[PDB]
Amino acid sequence: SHPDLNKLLELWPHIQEYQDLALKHGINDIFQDNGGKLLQVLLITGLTVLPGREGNDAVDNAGQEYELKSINIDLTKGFSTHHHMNPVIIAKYRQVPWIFAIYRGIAIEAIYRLEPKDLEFYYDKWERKWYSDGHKDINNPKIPVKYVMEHGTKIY
Amino acid sequence: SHPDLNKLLELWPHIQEYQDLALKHGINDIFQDNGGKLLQVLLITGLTVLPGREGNDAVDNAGQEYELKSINIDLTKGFSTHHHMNPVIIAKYRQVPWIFAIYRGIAIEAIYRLEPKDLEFYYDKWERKWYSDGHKDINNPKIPVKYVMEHGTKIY
Ligand SMILES: [Mg+2]
Ligand SMILES: [Mg+2]
Repeated sequence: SHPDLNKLLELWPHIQEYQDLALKHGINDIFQDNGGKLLQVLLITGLTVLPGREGNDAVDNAGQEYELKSINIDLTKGFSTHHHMNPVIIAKYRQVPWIFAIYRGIAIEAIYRLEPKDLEFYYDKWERKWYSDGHKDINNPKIPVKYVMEHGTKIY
Repeated sequence: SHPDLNKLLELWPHIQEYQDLALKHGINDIFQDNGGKLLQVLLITGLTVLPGREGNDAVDNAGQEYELKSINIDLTKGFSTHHHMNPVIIAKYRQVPWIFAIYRGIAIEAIYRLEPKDLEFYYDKWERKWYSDGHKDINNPKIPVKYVMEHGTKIY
């Protein structure tokens, strides 16, 4: 018997509880694909995760679907969007608001929401580009956190 | 009503405390690559995880390096090894004992240990096949959970 194993005995009851709660909200393994993270935003925002692959993310009770980006303010300063961006992708992203999650570690610090118009400045640009470069795709253009803090609504 | 959120806030301090525990043992994110699972193995077992290189996965305080393998008994039933198996990789293997972590969900279920002599059976079989196949790298052969249980010393 030692210090840590006592910490595992002590803490584990709650961890199993956190996982149970994660299953109810559709997340099998909190220790895998940032499940332990995606859940905070879900619980914090009353949203529901959509299966599929990597198209539309969450959806509320009203059925309004959402796009959902996450960032670790300790490591990055812009959100990923799509490594292969063309006018079809952009055509889809301009129909649903995006939920931006800002984590510092595994802990959530803030959450903003940009409406389709609030990202328009980026859509019309990434599109005018796709043409100029000669029908060439953009490799994961990034939206600056500064941009989202100044344009979106802070939900958390 | 805010049923589940209030719950999240209730469980989080222990989750955070659990994350701190993991960092001490060189795991930056519990919600990544089974961060919260490998920890159970490290605390119960007392092993230290070796960085990306150094081949072997863990070591103890005595300096004994080990090969650490894990599986979700819910999903798979045989531990993977190496996708490019060959006499050189096998040579790497014969040198150290293997720790076998059997997970059932986000929680360990049992932990076993094999001495090279115990995997001797599988190494020879592979080496021979690598050759009789005209020098071909065996694609990730596996070890049945039934074997490690019949032949290994249960540490947990
Ligand atoms: Mg998306
Ligand atoms: Mg290997």
